[PDB]
Amino acid sequence: AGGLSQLVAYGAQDVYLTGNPQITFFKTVYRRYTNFAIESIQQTINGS
Amino acid sequence: TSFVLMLLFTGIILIATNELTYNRPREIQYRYLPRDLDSFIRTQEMPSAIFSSMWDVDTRRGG
Repeated sequence: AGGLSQLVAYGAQDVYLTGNPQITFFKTVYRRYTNFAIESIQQTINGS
Repeated sequence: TSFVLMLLFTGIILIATNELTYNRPREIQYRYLPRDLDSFIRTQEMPSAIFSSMWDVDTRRGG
């Protein structure tokens, strides 16, 4: 049975963990994103 | 007959009292619930539209 034995042997102690699910772990959510670019350059050093 | 008249008088008084106390209003407040999981997933924006701009043109150069 594998994962089905664990999945099926459900009890009261699980209600607090899986009842009325609020989240899904196998389908994530992406936050609003803005396009970025990075550049690395030299600065001038004033002095010896 | 007079007893009938007085009884009708007091009955009409109390009926008028009932009608005047009948019109008191009632108020409704809205309670907002979070969306269910399945409805949320069905409403969720596809990543192809949330951050498609990551390859729009560029950021160091215009279009």
